[PDB]
Amino acid sequence: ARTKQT
Amino acid sequence: PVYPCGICTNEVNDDQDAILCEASCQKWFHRICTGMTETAYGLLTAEASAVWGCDTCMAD
Amino acid sequence: PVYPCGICTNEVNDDQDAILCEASCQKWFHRICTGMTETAYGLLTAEASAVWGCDTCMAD
Ligand SMILES: [Zn+2]
Ligand SMILES: [Zn+2]
Ligand SMILES: [Zn+2]
Ligand SMILES: [Zn+2]
Repeated sequence: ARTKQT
Repeated sequence: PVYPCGICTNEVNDDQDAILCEASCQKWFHRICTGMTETAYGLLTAEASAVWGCDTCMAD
Repeated sequence: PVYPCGICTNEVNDDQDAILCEASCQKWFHRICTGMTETAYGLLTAEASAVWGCDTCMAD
């Protein structure tokens, strides 16, 4: 799942 | 304004926990706004095979 | 009816952790065959908002 944690 | 949270409508920054609704609407939702625990969030970030959808899109 | 695991082609029974590819193909996969951990599995099967896709369907 695409999250801001990057 | 640029990345409005699908729930609170406030800005979704880079230093905030947020998750994109890849299920349909393609909008960002603050983790806290969706009522998601930090534990669930971390696992979702870890699982490349998982796709998340907001309550609005999932109820469709 | 029988549900062959999408990876090992073996039967998926009630006493086995199994996950459905809701992303597309809709085949059942033994948790063990996918290489998914119990923790990731627990989150996915409990959370309806988070849907899983097998390697084939994810690669489109
Ligand atoms: Zn928000
Ligand atoms: Zn949505
Ligand atoms: Zn199997
Ligand atoms: Zn599949």
